[PDB]
Parts: sequence; structure tokens; C-alpha cells
Amino acid sequence: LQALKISLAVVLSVITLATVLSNAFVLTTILLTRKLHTPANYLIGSLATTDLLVSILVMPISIAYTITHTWNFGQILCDIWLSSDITCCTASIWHLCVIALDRYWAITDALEYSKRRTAGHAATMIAIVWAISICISIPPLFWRDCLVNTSQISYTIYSTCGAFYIPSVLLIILYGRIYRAARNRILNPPSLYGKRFSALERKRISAARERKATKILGIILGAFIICWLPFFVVSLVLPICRDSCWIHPALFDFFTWLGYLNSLINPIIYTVFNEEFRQAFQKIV
Amino acid sequence: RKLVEQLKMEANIDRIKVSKAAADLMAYCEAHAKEDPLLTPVPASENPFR
Amino acid sequence: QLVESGGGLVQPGGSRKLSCSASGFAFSSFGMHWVRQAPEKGLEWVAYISSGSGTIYYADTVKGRFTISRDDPKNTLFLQMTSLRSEDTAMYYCVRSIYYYGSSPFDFWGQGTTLTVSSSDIVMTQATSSVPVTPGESVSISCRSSKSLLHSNGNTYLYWFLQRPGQSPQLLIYRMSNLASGVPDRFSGSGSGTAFTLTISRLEAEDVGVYYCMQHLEYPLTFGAGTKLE
Amino acid sequence: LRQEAEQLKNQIRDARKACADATLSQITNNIDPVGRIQMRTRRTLRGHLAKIYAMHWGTDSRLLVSASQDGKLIIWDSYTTNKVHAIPLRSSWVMTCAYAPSGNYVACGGLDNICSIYNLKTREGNVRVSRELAGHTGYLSCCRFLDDNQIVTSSGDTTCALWDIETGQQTTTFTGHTGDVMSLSLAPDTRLFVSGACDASAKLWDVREGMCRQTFTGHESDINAICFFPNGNAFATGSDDATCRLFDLRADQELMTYSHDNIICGITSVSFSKSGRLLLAGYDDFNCNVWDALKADRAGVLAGHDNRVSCLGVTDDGMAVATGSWDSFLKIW
Amino acid sequence: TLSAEDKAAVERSKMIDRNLREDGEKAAREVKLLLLGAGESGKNTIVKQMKITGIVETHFTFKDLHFKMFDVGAQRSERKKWIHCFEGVTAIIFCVALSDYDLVLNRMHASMKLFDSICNNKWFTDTSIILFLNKKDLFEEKIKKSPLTICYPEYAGSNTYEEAAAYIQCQFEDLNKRKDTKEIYTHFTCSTDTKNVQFVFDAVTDVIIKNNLKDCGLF
Ligand SMILES: CC(C)CCC[C@@H](C)[C@H]1CC[C@H]2[C@@H]3CC=C4C[C@@H](O)CC[C@]4(C)[C@H]3CC[C@]12C
Ligand SMILES: NCCc1c[nH]c2ccc(O)cc12
Repeated sequence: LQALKISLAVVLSVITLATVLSNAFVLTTILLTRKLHTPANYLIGSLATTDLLVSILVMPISIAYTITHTWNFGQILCDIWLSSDITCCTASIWHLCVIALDRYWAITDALEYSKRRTAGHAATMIAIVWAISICISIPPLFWRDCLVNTSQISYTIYSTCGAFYIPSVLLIILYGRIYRAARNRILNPPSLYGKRFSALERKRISAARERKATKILGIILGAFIICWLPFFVVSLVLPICRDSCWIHPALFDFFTWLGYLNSLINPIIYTVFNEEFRQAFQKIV
Repeated sequence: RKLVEQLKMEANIDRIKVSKAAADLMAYCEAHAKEDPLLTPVPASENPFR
Repeated sequence: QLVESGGGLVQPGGSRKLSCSASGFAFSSFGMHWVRQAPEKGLEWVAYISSGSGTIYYADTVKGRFTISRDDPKNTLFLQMTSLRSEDTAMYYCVRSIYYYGSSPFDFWGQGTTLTVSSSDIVMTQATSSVPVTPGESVSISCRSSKSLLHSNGNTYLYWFLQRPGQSPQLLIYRMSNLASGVPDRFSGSGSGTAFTLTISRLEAEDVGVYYCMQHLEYPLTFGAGTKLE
Repeated sequence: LRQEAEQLKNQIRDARKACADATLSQITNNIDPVGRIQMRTRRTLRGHLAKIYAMHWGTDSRLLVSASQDGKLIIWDSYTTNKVHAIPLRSSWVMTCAYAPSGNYVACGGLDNICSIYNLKTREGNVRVSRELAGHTGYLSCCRFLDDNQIVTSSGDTTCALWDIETGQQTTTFTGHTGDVMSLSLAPDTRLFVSGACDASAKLWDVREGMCRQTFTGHESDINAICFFPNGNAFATGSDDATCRLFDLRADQELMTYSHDNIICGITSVSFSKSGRLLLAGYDDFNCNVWDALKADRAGVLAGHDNRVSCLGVTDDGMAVATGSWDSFLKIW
Repeated sequence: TLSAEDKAAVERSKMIDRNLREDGEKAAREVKLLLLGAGESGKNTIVKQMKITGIVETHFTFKDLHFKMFDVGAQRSERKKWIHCFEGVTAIIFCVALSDYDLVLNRMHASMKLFDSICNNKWFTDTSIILFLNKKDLFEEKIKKSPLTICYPEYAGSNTYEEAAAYIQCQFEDLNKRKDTKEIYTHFTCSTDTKNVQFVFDAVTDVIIKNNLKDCGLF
């Protein structure tokens, strides 16, 4: 029976180590590859840095706490750990949202976005994301086991909304618009082909590109939805689940770790599908 | 039609044995060997690039 | 060429705007210095502004009171002067300079304007106050400084200026080894740490003037007492 | 007359074989190898935002001029990395640049047949076009300053032109190549010079006589690089066939060939060190290889470039080597 | 430490760096286009009507986009030695006159060979080609009497411009050995005032959109 504890500890340890390794590899590839010095690539690098923060400043403490279920580090460290966890997770979610916004702009109004798309703009968006995450994670200290404050439901609603629901709906809308534009181009391209109004050869590549785009967008949406929604729905409803509702703590921790796995998943999705990122990875190794 | 006379003129030059050329090249290289910082690493004091 | 305007009579403690119009060269890329010469003394640096107004320096005697600004579109240099003292009376010279490897700072000096009013720096010494000379005679001018001008980079920052009577000073030798463009090859300069000399061989006409030795190690810039040739 | 030329070419080949009593590789067997050589990126010249194709070291071994597709020439202070000058170009398509021996003039060119001449000692301070050397019908390939008044130019016209800067007229026209000229190299005395051509041959020319003196063959592809040996009697060449060959003017025959099985890309730039014992050549695999001019062994590899090594040069005193690349960076070794 | 002159030189270098950054940004914002085609392919008239000894640069702006077109037709040298200079061009404009199908260098075959070499050139793997079919009016006026079979023996069907220029376009596109990575834009030229410029702007916008999509992982 005692073997489960060591198994959970080791699996979580390897998961966090893999997350750290992947994020560090992405960050160093971006830094050492000048071809990857782009505002969109700057956003990807900021997301990688946020994932590194999540996996360094939070993941070890999360592993130490979840397996033992008892906080031996005291309240002084508990406050810092909770603030870091909340702010870093919100920063990661808002970084995904900002990347989606950048892609939507570059796909829809690329002409003006090229003038607007600069390193300064990426830095401003990163600063805005960090500020939003801070305002999400700072409140708990002022109002008052190591768990997020649930004394008042107003803060619960505000934090859950601004952390998942608002970014979730923004991401869904942006990626739906991107999907619509991509499919419109693939199936309704502009009349720049003269008299083309052998067609099977073009149809094959058109269908392949449509399938690839659909798969990529579905993967991107899923890696956020089925990762954070199970953890955010419970986080929202549990404070409401005062007396007439309950959930197993083990399931809550499993949802927490599934959400944390989004940090590992993000670099793979956001770099593998890009030719430049794959070329840089091949160059590095 | 002019390349032919150009090559007429070219054919009149004197060719030295390759051995003498190699000897001259080796002599020059050894004479200037101490004058090549690339060949021999130099102290940080003498090399202006840090 | 450089021409200055704004001189006249100013009561003590007043303010008077001094302007320098630049033409015939890329004033934007040239550094500007203000040097004032009293009617009976040597040169004295006033202020310096770098290209683009990125760096501005003033002498301890004019710190705060004098402000130096540039206006690239009109190729004009301005020097806002306020709370003038009696000692501020002097002829201000508009100096052109550019800073890069192999450059010749202070190569060109403006005509200047005469200003009169009612009533840890490096020390530069020129013991040779005067030396009567005639054509065909070699001349040696010795200048001494309180600090060694041989910088770690290997460049000795010493400047020699010759001021003919009725004309503004002109650059003679810069960095003690390079002659300014247009200067005859007659002049030569050499020396060692704490001791510098300027030698003129076979002097002839258009050589009469006052020779000033200047150091450029760090601001404020200072000029020597000046050696007078007659 | 096409029958006589083949026979006399055979005769020249026989004579070259006859005078080849020995080979540099065999005689240099007893020569101690220079050993494994390494050079660190002491300076990384940053400020270019486009591919760099040409550079030249100044006679003072400190100032070096570089050309990039940004349409601007940057004069770098190798001792401090500071940009001495920035020279806007009328055409952004610049492939070659030259630095005058006295340091008073700089020339460049590219797809435009006009070879722009720039003065660095202008009274106005800002660098201005001293004169435009027009008359070429092909893209300019290389530029080399004999002095402040005389410059030798090579372009895609298949003919190298000698220009008088004061008058701007083509003083002498060099003809005899059967392909585009890609490189140039002046002798230490400047009396003679050699140019590489796409015809896989290098032709030696006499500036004073204004005519060819020797022609060298052996390469399999276009010759892209050429540089005189420091003694001025021999020169190396680089070509797309991934082989570097050393030729001697007096012997009129190849002395050594530098190639490796794993090197499949061509050579873009070639130069000699002050002593001439080390041969440095650029390659299309974003790295530089140092070849022993005597033992023909790869002494070392100068890696660090990202896209492609295009130009390479050695200071006058051989203190350091600066190598340009398409990644818009010049590294001084 | 740095002396006063050294500090001033450093400041000048930083100012030069700022100027270089500004110039590079200006270059990046503006779009670079490469022009290719035969001398009689109409590219001369195309350049003349798009202007709102060696290479010629044609700088023009349209709807906030600064376009600079490079005419390399005057370079009578092998392209491979200097074609690499245009690797960074967003798109390549290739001009072909449809009236050359019956001309004598069969210069249509030469144009096809040039297009093949440019398209499959290793430097232009990711560079799209904007194909301009010029002199369509003359082509349709002459095809009704001179059949297109002279240039393309495999051609079948009625000899009319509607089904002849389209066949020519398909044959030109058949040279694509890397259809997956790059794209070709084909336009028909007339005695227009700005329609060609409009098509060029649309093609540049589409290329930018496709590049952004590829960066996003799609396409
Ligand atoms: C570890 C977890 C987070 C990874 C989850 C990735 C999931 C959501 C990805 C992987 C492959 C994707 C599928 C692959 C192919 C298609 C194309 C089309 O026919 C409909 C959608 C569909 C069926 C995709 C939907 C989302 C998908 C199922
Ligand atoms: N580790 C994810 C925790 C987290 C991130 N953002 C949040 C917002 C509200 C909340 O209760 C919890 C969170």
C-alpha cells in the first residue's frame, strides 16, 4: 500500500523535470537562434519563461505538499507559494491568449499589424499580462492547510473569471476566427490565379493543409480546455459546494496536476508546428 | 583570333623547377613564422583584442 | 565656415543669447565647443555639446549659468548665458569638432564675437612666455602638464593651436603626432609623459602668432598660458 | 587557327609537367606541422541588418570597411568595435568594397556597374561620393586600391578595368577571360595582379603593360576567391568545387591542393596570413577552415557563423582575422 | 577606462547604430520585389506603367505599402553568381508575353526554361512568383490565325485565347517541383492604369498572410 506514495512522488518528479527541461530547451533555442528573434517568437519565449517559473517556484512545493497533504513550511511560505502559483498560472493563460491575439491579428489585418507588430508591442503585451496576473494573485494577501482563500465568494468569482473564463472565451473566439479565415483562404482563395477559376493535384494539397490546420487548432484548444477547465470548474464550484456538495481531494489534486501539465504541453504545441522552431531545434542538437 | 597570339606570347616565359619554388616558400614561411601572431599565441598584453 | 553673433554690452548679472550659425559642413555630426578668450589672456573652454545633444558638459566657472543647445534643422548652435559676471567678458569662439579614430577635433574655429560688460582641473603650463624670431630660424616651444597625457589606449591627447593676430586660433597638431589638414608639414610634435614640446623648423612669414597647448584627457578642457612669437 | 591552339596547349602542359621535378607535398614531408590552431571571437561586429558579402582590412590593421545589402558601408574600429563612419549607398545591391592603402578613399560596388568612390577625409566631415566609375557592362565583383589615384576593378563583363580616379576614365582594359570575373588580388608591390573567373582559370595581369602574363587552370567550377601569397610570388584560389589550389607565378603550375572528403560546399573567400604558412578560406557551411599552406593539413576550424561565410581578410600585420558572413555579423579572430 | 575622445567615439557609434536600426526598420516595412523576364516580354512597359547600364530600382508606394522593384534584365551574366542576392525578396515578378509562342529565339521555350530555373533555384525555395502574362491582346488577335500548336505540340482543342492562355498558364505551373512550399500568382495585363499595381498589392498581402499562417503552424 505504501508503494503508491513513492510511485506518485517519482512520476510527479519526472513530469516536472521534463517540463523544466523542455521549457529551458525552448528558451535557449529562442535566445541562441537569431532567426527566432521575432515579436511572436518573443511571446513564445515569454510563455516559456512563465512555464519555467511555474515548474521551478511552484512544482517542487506542489509535489512536496500534495503527496503529504500537510503543510510543514508555515503560513509565511504558504502565502508566497500561493501568490506565485496563482500569478504564474494566470500569466501562462494570458500569454496563450496574447499569442492567439497576435496570430489573429497577423492572419486578419497583417498589413496594419506589420507596422504595429514590433518588439515594443510584444513587451507591452507581456507587461499587461503580468499586471493582470498580479492583480489576480495579489488580492488574497489583503483580505486575510495551504489553500486559496474562500471566505468570500465575490473574490472566487472574480479570480476564476479573470483567470480562465474571460481568457477562455477570448481564446475560443480568436481561434475560431483564425480557423474561419484559414478555411476561407484554403477553399475560397482570392482570384489571383488568372484563369484557373490537374485539379486533383491541387485538391489533394488543399485537403491536406485543411486537415493539418484543423488538427493543429484542435490540439491548441484542447491542450488548454481539457487541461484547465476540469481544474477551474472545480475551483469555482467548490467554494459554492459548502454543505450540499463535495469532491474527493485526490481528484482535486489530479485536476491540479492535469492543469499544471499545460505548462509542459504548451512549448511542444507552440514550437513543433512551426518550421523555424523545428529547424532551430535541429540546429541545436 | 587574338587568344592565339596571346598564347604565343605566354609560351615564352621561363618556368623554374617546383622544388625551388617549394624551397623559397618554406624559407619565407620559416623566416616570417615569428611574425605571425596567428601561428603562435601571443600574450594578452601584446594582442590588442580582449 | 562658422560665424558668431550676439555680442555687445551687457550689464553684470544680465542675460544675453549667443548663437553660432554653421554652414558648409554636416553640423549634425560635428561636436561643438565654446571657447572664450579674454582681451589680455589665453583661451578658456566654456562648454561642449556632442552630436545629437546626447552629452553636454560645462566648465566649473560656467556650470549652471551657461546652457548649450543645438538646433540641427537650422544648423545653428546656441549658448544661453545668464547671471553674467565681470570676469565673463571675453571673445567667444565657435569651435567645430568630430570624434572618431583618426579624426581631428577642434580643426576649425569660428571668427568669434567680442563680449564686454560694464563694471581639480589639469594644469597646463608654458614657461616660454615669448621668443622673438626671424625667418630662417628654427623654433622650439615647450609645454608642460600636471598630469600624464599618455592614456592606456596609447593615444597621447595633446592639441596645439596657433592664433595669428586678428584671426581666430587654428589647429596645428592634434594628438601630438598628426598635423591638421591644410597645415604645412613644417610643424612637428613629440614628447614624453609630463613633458611635451612643439618644434618649428625654418620659420618664415605667416608664422607669427600665439601657440596654445591643450589637453583632451577629460573635461573641463584647459589651455596653456600661450607662447608668443614675434 | 583553332588547330594550332590545342597543340600549343598540349605543349605547355608538357612543359609544365617537365618543370614539375618535385611536388610541394613530398618536399614538405620533413617540415614540422604548424599544429592544431584555434582563434577566439575576440570581437563580434554588430550593427549590420543584412547579408555581408565583402570586407577589407586597412593598412593600419585597425580600420576595416564592410559591405552589406543594407546599402550602407560601416567603418569599424576593430580595437573598440566603434563605427567610425556610416556611408549611405546609392544602390543597396553592393557586393564588393575596397579600402585605400592611405585610408583616404573607399570604394564599393555590386549589381550596379558603377564603382562608387568615397572620401573619408572630406572637409565637410560627412562621406560623399568622390566619383562614380561608370563604363562596365557587368556586375562588379571586386575592388582593390593601388593608391589614392589608381584602382583596379573586376566585374561580370569578363574584362577587368583600370580606372584613373582623378579623371574617372578607364585607363586600361584587361581582356582574355572566357567567364565572369569574381575576385581580385594585388601583389605586394602592386605591379602585378591576378583575377579569378568563372571559366575555372586564373589569369595574371601586368598593370604597367596592361596585358595578361600567365593563365592558370585546374579548377572544376567557378573561381570565387583569390589572394596573393605574402611574398608576392604565389597565390591561392577558391572555387565552387570545394577545393583550394596554390599557384606559383614563376613555376606557372599548381603547387598544392587543399580539399577534404567531408567538405562538399564551395569556397567564397581566401586569404593568406602574414607569414603565408596558414591558408584561411570561407565556405558555404557557415564556418571557416585553416589549411596549412605547406603541409596541406587542416590546422583548425573557425566556427561561429550562422548562415554562410562570404568574405574573409587578414590584417596587414596578421594580428587578427576578420570574417564576414550572411548573418549580418563580422567576427574578428 | 574610456577617455573623453573614446567616450565621444562610443557615442557617435551608438548614434550610427540608431541610424542603422531606423534604416533597417524602414527597409523591413517596405516590400522588395524582383523583376524577371525577357527583353520583349513587356517587362519594360510594366515597369514604366507601375512607376507611380546595370540593375534598375523602381521605388513606388500603393495603399501605405512601399514597393521597390529590381530590374535585372540588363545583367548579361549567369544568374547563379548573383541571384542569391535576392533571396530575401518577398515575391518575384516574372513577365512573359503570350505573343512569343510563334516568335524566334522559340523564345517561349527559353522563357519557360528561365522560369523553371528560377522557380527550382535553391535560393527561392520559399519565395513566391508573381507571373505576369503580357501582350494578351496581341496574343488573342494572332492566335485566331496562328495556332498555338507551334510552341506546344501536345496542345489540343480550339485555338482561342480563353482556352489557350489558360493552357499556357497550366504549362508554366507544371514546372513547379516544389508546389507544396511555394505558390504562383498569375495575372493578365491590359492597357490599365493601376489594375496591375492592385494585383501586385493583393499578391503581396496574400504572401504576408500565408507567411503569418505558416508561422502560426497552419498551411
Ligand atoms: C494530452 C492532451 C492535452 C492532448 C489532447 C489533443 C487532442 C485534443 C487533439 C489530438 C488530435 C486532434 C484530432 C485530429 C484530427 C481531427 C481532424 C478533423 O477530422 C476533426 C478534429 C480532429 C479529430 C482533431 C481534434 C483534436 C485532437 C483530438
Ligand atoms: N495552479 C493553478 C491555480 C490558479 C491559477 N489561477 C487561479 C485563479 C483562481 C484560483 O482559485 C486558482 C488559480
